[PDB]
Amino acid sequence: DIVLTQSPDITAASLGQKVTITCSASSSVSYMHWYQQKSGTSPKPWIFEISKLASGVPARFSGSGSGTSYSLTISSMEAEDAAIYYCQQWNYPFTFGGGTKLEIKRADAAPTVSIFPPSSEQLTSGGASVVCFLNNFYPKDINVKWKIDGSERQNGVLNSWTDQDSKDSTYSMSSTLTLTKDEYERHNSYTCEATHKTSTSPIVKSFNRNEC
Amino acid sequence: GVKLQQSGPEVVKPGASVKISCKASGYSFTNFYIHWVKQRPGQGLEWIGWIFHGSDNTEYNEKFKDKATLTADTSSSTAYMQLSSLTSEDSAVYFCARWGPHWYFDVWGQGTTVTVSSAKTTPPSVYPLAPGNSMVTLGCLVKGYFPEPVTVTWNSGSLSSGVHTFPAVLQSDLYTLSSSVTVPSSTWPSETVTCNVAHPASSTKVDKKIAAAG
Repeated sequence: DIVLTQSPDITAASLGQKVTITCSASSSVSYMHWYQQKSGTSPKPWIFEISKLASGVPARFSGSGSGTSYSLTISSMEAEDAAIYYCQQWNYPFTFGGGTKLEIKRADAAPTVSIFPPSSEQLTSGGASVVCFLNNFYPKDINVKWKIDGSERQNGVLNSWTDQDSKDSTYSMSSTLTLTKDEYERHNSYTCEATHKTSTSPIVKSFNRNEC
Repeated sequence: GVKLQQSGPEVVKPGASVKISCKASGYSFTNFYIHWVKQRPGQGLEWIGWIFHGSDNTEYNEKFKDKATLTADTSSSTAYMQLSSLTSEDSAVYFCARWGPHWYFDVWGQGTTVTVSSAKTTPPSVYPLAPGNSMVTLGCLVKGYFPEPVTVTWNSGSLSSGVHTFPAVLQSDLYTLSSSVTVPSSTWPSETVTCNVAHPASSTKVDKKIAAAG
């Protein structure tokens, strides 16, 4: 029962920077393979038999190791290298490691916050959803807080996040508070608050059910 | 080149079974092994087993014996994987791969998505999302549909830069997602901005113009 543990779980590197990730085997193994997978695509062969580069893999990549510890290294980080990397046992049961996520580092960026009241169309049908977008920010870390008439709300809130935009390398996030027409009509002020490192003070956006 | 074509997306109810296919082209098929790999939503990779052109010259991950049955049709160079008595734990994308000459999974299929659910095919309700100021951000809420996926475009694709479409979330067994588009304030409401949402499974496509007011 060989277990493959990869480190680190997630890591970011600046362009031109050297990066190394590791895969540790609970027991000794003769060879290790590596694959690269990008959101929405199938895994692509990257390194095989510890140090051999698969077809379609740039020379900046290299692999090393033996026994219980192996590594994959990028001599100089490039945007297109942002992906998830999995190590794999070379023989039965062909077990994969849990993967390591490599992101491209970039200058910090505060999020652009937008809040949207429920559309008239949804209201006329008896429903009410409030949406907030926290767009193009950098360090994925961010916290969203909803406030209705000043009081904080924790439930009925669904969030979703995008991966690094291959253009600006930022992240985006949406938060949706779902309610019935009545739940929404009972209160007046709706606020979406974002707390990001790029700000000591949370970014606030709001609207009044009536007015706004 | 060496290619493996996998079957389309499947929606199957709990307890039912499904058979996925992986057709090989560009090679002697029977000269290499075909492996199958599973990947649950947002999780890692799992090896299921392999077949070496012999409907039962197979090898399985112990965990998958009793779940997956691998077969092959040399007359068409096709590998099949039948998954029985499906449960929600079986919802995942399944990939097939060839065990190349250098002995590593060298060519991969594009993956087949399997969704195990008793939910009914339902089109999304599409709602426009209107704002406020300089580079302006508009949105489109696509709520209560099943199954995945939906395709969202803005102005039929005229607006591609500044567009963000978020991954869907599942609630009450139905999916909901949103898409945002950012444009110069000099563009909207000056000009029309519309979101187009296509949902193949329900054969529906809707256009929702973003109008002023909130």
